[PDB]
Amino acid sequence: EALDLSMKSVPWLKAGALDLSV
Amino acid sequence: EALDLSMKSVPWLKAGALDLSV
Amino acid sequence: EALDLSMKSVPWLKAGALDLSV
Amino acid sequence: EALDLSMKSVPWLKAGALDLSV
Amino acid sequence: RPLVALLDGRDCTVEMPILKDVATVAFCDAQSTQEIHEKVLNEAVGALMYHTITLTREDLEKFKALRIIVRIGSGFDNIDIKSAGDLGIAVCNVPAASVEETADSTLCHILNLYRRATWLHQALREGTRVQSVEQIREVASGAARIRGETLGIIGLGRVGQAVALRAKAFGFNVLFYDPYLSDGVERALGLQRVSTLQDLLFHSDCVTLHCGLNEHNHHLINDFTVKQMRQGAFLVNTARGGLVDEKALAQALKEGRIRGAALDVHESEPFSFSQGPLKDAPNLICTPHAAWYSEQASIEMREEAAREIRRAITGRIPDSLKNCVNKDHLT
Amino acid sequence: RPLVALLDGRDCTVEMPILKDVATVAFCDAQSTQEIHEKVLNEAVGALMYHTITLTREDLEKFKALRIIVRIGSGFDNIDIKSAGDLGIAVCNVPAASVEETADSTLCHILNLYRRATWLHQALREGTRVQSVEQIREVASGAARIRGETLGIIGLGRVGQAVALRAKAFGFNVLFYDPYLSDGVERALGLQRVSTLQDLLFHSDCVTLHCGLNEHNHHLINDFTVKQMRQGAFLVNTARGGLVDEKALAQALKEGRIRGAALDVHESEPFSFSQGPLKDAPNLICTPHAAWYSEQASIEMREEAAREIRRAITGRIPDSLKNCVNKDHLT
Amino acid sequence: RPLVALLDGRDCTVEMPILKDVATVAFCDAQSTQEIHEKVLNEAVGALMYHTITLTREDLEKFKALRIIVRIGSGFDNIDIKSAGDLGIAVCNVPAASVEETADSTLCHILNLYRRATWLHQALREGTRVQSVEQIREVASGAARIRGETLGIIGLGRVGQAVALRAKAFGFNVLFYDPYLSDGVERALGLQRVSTLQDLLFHSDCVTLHCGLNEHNHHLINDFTVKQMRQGAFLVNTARGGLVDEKALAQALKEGRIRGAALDVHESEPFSFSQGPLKDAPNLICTPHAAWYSEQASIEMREEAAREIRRAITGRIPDSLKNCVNKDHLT
Amino acid sequence: RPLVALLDGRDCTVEMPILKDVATVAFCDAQSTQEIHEKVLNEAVGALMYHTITLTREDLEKFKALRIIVRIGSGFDNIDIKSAGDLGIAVCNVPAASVEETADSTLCHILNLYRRATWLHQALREGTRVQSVEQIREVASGAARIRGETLGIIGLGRVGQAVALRAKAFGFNVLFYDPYLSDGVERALGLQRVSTLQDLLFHSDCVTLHCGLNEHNHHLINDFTVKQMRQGAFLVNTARGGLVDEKALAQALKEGRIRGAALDVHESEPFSFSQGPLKDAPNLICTPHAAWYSEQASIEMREEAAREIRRAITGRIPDSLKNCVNKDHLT
Amino acid sequence: LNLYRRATWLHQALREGTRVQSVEQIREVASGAARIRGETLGIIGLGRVGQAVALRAKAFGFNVLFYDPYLSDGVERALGLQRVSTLQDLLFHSDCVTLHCGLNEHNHHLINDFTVKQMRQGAFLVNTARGGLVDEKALAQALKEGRIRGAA
Ligand SMILES: NC(=O)c1ccc[n+]([C@@H]2O[C@H](COP(=O)([O-])OP(=O)(O)OC[C@H]3O[C@@H](n4cnc5c(N)ncnc54)[C@H](O)[C@@H]3O)[C@@H](O)[C@H]2O)c1
Ligand SMILES: NC(=O)c1ccc[n+]([C@@H]2O[C@H](COP(=O)([O-])OP(=O)(O)OC[C@H]3O[C@@H](n4cnc5c(N)ncnc54)[C@H](O)[C@@H]3O)[C@@H](O)[C@H]2O)c1
Ligand SMILES: NC(=O)c1ccc[n+]([C@@H]2O[C@H](COP(=O)([O-])OP(=O)(O)OC[C@H]3O[C@@H](n4cnc5c(N)ncnc54)[C@H](O)[C@@H]3O)[C@@H](O)[C@H]2O)c1
Ligand SMILES: NC(=O)c1ccc[n+]([C@@H]2O[C@H](COP(=O)([O-])OP(=O)(O)OC[C@H]3O[C@@H](n4cnc5c(N)ncnc54)[C@H](O)[C@@H]3O)[C@@H](O)[C@H]2O)c1
Ligand SMILES: NC(=O)c1ccc[n+]([C@@H]2O[C@H](COP(=O)([O-])OP(=O)(O)OC[C@H]3O[C@@H](n4cnc5c(N)ncnc54)[C@H](O)[C@@H]3O)[C@@H](O)[C@H]2O)c1
Repeated sequence: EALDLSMKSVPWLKAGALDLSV
Repeated sequence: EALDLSMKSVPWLKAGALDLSV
Repeated sequence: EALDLSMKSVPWLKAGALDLSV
Repeated sequence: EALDLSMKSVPWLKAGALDLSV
Repeated sequence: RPLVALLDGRDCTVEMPILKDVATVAFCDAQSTQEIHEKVLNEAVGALMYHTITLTREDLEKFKALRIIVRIGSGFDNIDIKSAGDLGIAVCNVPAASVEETADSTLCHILNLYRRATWLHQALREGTRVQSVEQIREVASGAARIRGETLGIIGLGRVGQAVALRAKAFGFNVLFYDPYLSDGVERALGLQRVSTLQDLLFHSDCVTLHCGLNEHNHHLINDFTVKQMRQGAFLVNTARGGLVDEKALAQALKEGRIRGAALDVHESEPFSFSQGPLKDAPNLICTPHAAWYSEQASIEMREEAAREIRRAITGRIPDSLKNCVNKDHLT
Repeated sequence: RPLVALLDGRDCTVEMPILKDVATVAFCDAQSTQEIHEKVLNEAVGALMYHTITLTREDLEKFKALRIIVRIGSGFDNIDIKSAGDLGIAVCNVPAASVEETADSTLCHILNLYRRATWLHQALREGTRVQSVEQIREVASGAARIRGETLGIIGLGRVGQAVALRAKAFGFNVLFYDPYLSDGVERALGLQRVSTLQDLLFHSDCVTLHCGLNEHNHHLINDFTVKQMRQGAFLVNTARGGLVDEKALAQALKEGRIRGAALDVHESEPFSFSQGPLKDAPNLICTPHAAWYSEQASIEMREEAAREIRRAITGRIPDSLKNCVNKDHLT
Repeated sequence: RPLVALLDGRDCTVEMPILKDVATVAFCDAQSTQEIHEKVLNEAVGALMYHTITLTREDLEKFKALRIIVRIGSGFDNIDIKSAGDLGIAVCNVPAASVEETADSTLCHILNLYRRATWLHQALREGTRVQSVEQIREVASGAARIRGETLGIIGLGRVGQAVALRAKAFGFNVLFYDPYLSDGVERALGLQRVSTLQDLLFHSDCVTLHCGLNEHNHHLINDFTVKQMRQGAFLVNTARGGLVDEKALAQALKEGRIRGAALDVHESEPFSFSQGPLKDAPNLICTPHAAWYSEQASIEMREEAAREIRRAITGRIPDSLKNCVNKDHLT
Repeated sequence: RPLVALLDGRDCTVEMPILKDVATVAFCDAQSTQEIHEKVLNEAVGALMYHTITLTREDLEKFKALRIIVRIGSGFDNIDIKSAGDLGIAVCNVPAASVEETADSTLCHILNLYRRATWLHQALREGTRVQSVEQIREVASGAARIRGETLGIIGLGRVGQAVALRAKAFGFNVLFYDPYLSDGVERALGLQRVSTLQDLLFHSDCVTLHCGLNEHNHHLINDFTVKQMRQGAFLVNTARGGLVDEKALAQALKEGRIRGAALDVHESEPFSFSQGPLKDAPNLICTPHAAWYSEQASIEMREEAAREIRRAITGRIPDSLKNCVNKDHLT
Repeated sequence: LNLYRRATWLHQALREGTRVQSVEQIREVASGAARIRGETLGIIGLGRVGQAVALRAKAFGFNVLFYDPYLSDGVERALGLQRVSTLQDLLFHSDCVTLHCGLNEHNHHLINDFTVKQMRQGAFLVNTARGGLVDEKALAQALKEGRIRGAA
């Protein structure tokens, strides 16, 4: 439930499972 | 907690302990 | 284990299973 | 109940309580 | 490397370190069979699923490479076991990881009904004030003495046996009904056994359900059977939601034939007090289907399920599997 | 026909049929020593009182014909025992009528702290909705496994022994501390005994109070002792309100040194969530001092107290009394 | 009417009133397969037998009209189950009629080894006189304290579960070994489980046998395994005589590696102290295979066996049978 | 350096290392008060004694410097407590060192009477041979089923409470009689209490004695009371020999009103089967007063007694004593 | 019947001038009445009168026990009653005790001070045989303390 204040939503971290959500 | 709707609050029934409450 | 003092061992009483012991 | 075969019953060992048995 | 998908979930911090050098892990976070990605339906070897999603025969036929399904838990009534066997799919589960957690939660609900504690705490938060002794006897009216009462159990399994042992320390008298057990099981535990469901309901003051949801016991507590219980009995349900007809239960609570009821599983989930047949029913206690959770139990069941997948990939089916439930139907 | 008065009460439906041909029954419904009628202070032979009124030496000297006081219950810390003996007044009580009721209520509070059930039920009524498994793990975060834990008991009396037997069925490890008992009591019950209070707090994960409120243990759980407990322990109190310093307890809950606390008795009564040092403290469960009530227990204790009065009137004091607590001080 | 024969027995006072209007009852009182009358071998439909006679495949082929065999008891290792199925003969037994009698007898033997009582009583009859305290410590040398010891059980069946519950009240620590059980059985009863036989013997102070005599466990306690036990352990056997090699046991008792042994069943019966490998072995207790007898148990098992025969005659095989053990092999 | 004497004993290997730098240790190995050395009667400060010697008021007056007597055990009925107080002598004992050893021995005797095991073992050594089932039913005739029976206990002390807990695991129904206890003790343990001795004997199938030998209960089981027991009851005695009249017990066994009896203590000791009123009485089990011995228990009680002497010498009487039994009578 | 269904006491109260109008007053003046069915009746001495009482008491639902040491075996089988062997056992399990024995020299003051404490809490007592079988001094104390609800 941690608030996602990730303003600069970049993708320099591929750290885990592959997200295949639709 | 029974509501006391004893409108005609008469005293024709002396049925129990003596009430000595102040 | 009752002792069998049946002196006059007669057969006037057929009272139970058939005895087929060898 | 150990058998006391202490033939040479000498007293070169004073090792314990004082025996005051009558 | 093959692909393994988590059908309903987002967190994979425990399974990832195990299945990292033998397969590829992915998640879908789906809520229905129509929300599964097309890649999963074509290139999936194994799958992991909780109790929040149901699979039918039509859903199973859409998979083209599935070989094994592992259920994280003890219940598998949401998967068509017989149909999966014909298609050549093996089904596994974790039999016993939360036996003691569920048994403790059942005892907690029983004590709340006799020694009213949740209702008394709720009253104080609403602003009720009690000062005299007469007020105390009124707010807590209905409490009873446990010793001398009779407890009825339906289904003597792993959880059922655990509850019976703990209930004897409080002075209960225990009966049980189970038609699939052998002879002399009650002799070992020193219990009493009946032969019919009707006989159990006639001589019980509190009824608890611990059976499984097969196709011969849907709506076991129906309208006809609920009238065979005693006047002013309790009811505890922590096994499955399909065993109780909620429409008939609501009428019994209002008329007063049932003093109270504690429920942990419901027919429709998630549960809300403002919706459903139980919208306005007195003497009701409900929990959000959390009679299994524990810090140690959660980690144990997730690690065991992950290792079951690894054995199947690097072994043979179903020789290498430990807990297989459709071995007879498998071809 | 002597006069017998009920100091704090209004209902006398049980005592009246017993004390009708030997005395005259009356009630005062008083809340303080200043609300007692003048006739009672001059023409009273015996009295009956609950725990809601306190009598001191000055109050006792105002009576001119009192001879016996009977306390309906097991605690008599609200009556000056030594002072009443000098004046020539006998004090009686009902020793054991709710031993099992209080023991069952103690176990109910313990299970609520481990298997969170009151808090989960409260959340649903507030409108919280939980659907996914991740949401379930968050709302019910904090539940633990009972087996392997250590339970500490302070005071092994009638209630203390009953709790110990029931706690062993769940897998607890039981310790106790009691400095007024003889040697070998723990051998019979198969328990473990410590010699100091500090040693008990060091090795306990849950502490329950079952001692009496004498003059040597006021504020037993004070500020200094509350810092000797483990990190993240529980606390249950159902004996008396004067054994715990509520000001120090509130600070411990906020900082997180104590995971939770269940209370049935408080320093100031009646209790309200909007007043007192515990106005805003997380993880708190409270009940309105009703750990003794039962349908059978209430009738049993009222009849026994009435028959104690009748023996004193038609007998001799204190030869005819069965439960006298100030016999040594009586002159 | 058909003929029913009791192979090894003379008393038929209980079975006669049941099977009098449906069949003809007879007895043979045979001690071997060569003492069966010729009429029985040609005109017998059912048979009843105890544990004193053994039937092989050659013996079964001599019967020309046998259809059902009922064993009065719980063990059926003296009948070739697989061979009887091919010939078209059904085998039945009484599963649980003396579960509690056998469990009580097992506990009696355990207590005699720790608190020496049979040996002390035997010494007095021989004329031994003890007056001083020093003499008391010598005649009763070897007694130990039960609390803190470890108890090992081989086979957790009906009898095995009953023994485990009673052993916990004395302070024992219980382990068990069973390779044919499912997962989580120990969770319900709160026991501890091992995976290998060698591990059980390493950490046990007293070993009890409660398994069955199949073809994979003949001479389970052989010469090699008896050297893996602890120094100065006990041994109790009440299941079957073929599980223990008596030749190796005798040497262990003499050298002192085993402190004592209590036996109820032996390889060769009847047992005599003057014959066999155990002719001169210290610290031995023996009983004449009577760990099942009781006044109520004897009547219950004889009536149940008689009613099983009547259902087979007036019904269909094996649909009407309740306890059939060769249903899979039956053709 | 003062002198400490062991009145009846020869071995002092445990007490010597403790009392070597504060006193002088000696032993007498006496069997009567007339075998005490003259030096002891004049220069003894403390003494240690077992149960084999009795001291009266005349014997106590012969000592000129005795100040303390320590009894190694729990019983002190062989010392005149009141007389020693007047002379200024303190008496101590070891309250609880063999509570569990005695409780286990009591259960062993109970099981031997129901499940006949000592008698069956004795028969085999005499040369009895049993082969057929009919022979088994005859040699072991009399065994009964434990579950459903009623157990009566006289005196609920340390040992009495231990026996009650273990007896409930076998299915017994427990009653007790104790006139010196408070109210509600049975509520904690969940037992049933009677008010008269006659009522206990009417509804009991097995009677066990666990009380003390004061001056108001000599020959408690006399001729008149033995006729109030049920037809075919048992009797177990392990407390003291003076509580049972052996002359009346022998007649009951012969006529058959009592099925059996197990005795550990007798009026006259040492016991011999060829002498006394019980010379020829069927169904009798006897042990040589060794229901307390254990390897751990023997060492524990001897060390505690030695340290009690040291505190008295290097302290003050009776402030430094922990277990004093004549404090009220001491002047 | 007068002890269970209070009738003499209610009639006596009316003559003294007591007035009862409301239902609450009725429950107070007649407080103490009980239900006959399910109770136990104890009889001491099964003679001519004792047998007659036992037959009539079964029609009301009583459970009947008796104690008589001078009778033969099987007398209770014919009448379908229950028999005890000691006087103490009869007093422990009885809610109403009636005396129908004779006054010989071995039963003077049968209901003495010691035996009156062995009865149940709140029992009745009826005596119509002889006056020497009951110690009136001990009976008076029991009535005042409340151990005996009533006596005729
Ligand atoms: N958090 C939760 O709510 C939770 C957690 C775990 C398990 N459960 C549920 O608990 C139930 C029992 O689990 P378990 O481990 O004891 O199961 P189990 O398979 O070990 O035992 C189930 C028992 O039910 C008996 N049974 C089956 N049909 C029956 C019928 N019609 N009438 C009576 N008895 C019948 C079976 O013979 C067996 O004895 C399952 O439904 C399971 O899904 C719920
Ligand atoms: N509804 C309720 O809240 C309720 C109901 C009943 C009793 N109680 C309270 O429960 C408490 C215990 O009742 P009980 O019947 O078990 O009492 P009890 O008198 O039978 O036993 C009390 C025990 O406390 C021990 N003790 C005294 N001071 C001690 C101290 N400083 N430290 C440790 N132990 C100490 C005593 O030695 C004794 O063993 C009483 O305070 C009683 O008033 C509360
Ligand atoms: N009077 C007597 O001596 C007497 C009386 C009754 C029964 N018995 C004997 O008691 C034994 C047990 O009876 P029960 O009713 O408990 O049997 P059961 O069939 O109910 O249970 C037997 C158990 O043994 C286990 N087992 C089988 N082979 C094993 C092996 N190699 N290692 C470990 N465990 C193994 C099984 O899996 C099962 O759990 C039987 O041999 C029976 O004949 C003796
Ligand atoms: N090896 C042995 O034979 C052995 C060993 C230890 C103790 N004992 C004997 O065991 C007995 C009990 O020991 P304990 O430690 O339990 O004692 P304890 O003093 O702790 O308890 C004795 C109990 O007996 C009760 N009692 C006293 N007089 C009674 C009477 N007339 N009727 C009923 N109850 C009565 C007391 O009130 C108390 O409850 C003692 O006589 C002791 O000497 C024998
Ligand atoms: N108006 C009256 O008050 C009145 C009228 C008639 C008779 N009675 C009295 O009624 C009594 C009974 O008369 P009945 O005709 O039935 O007498 P009965 O002689 O026919 O029978 C008397 C019975 O008392 C039994 N009995 C004797 N001693 C006993 C004892 N110690 N304990 C128990 N039972 C004992 C006898 O064995 C016998 O069964 C007599 O005392 C008689 O005088 C009173």
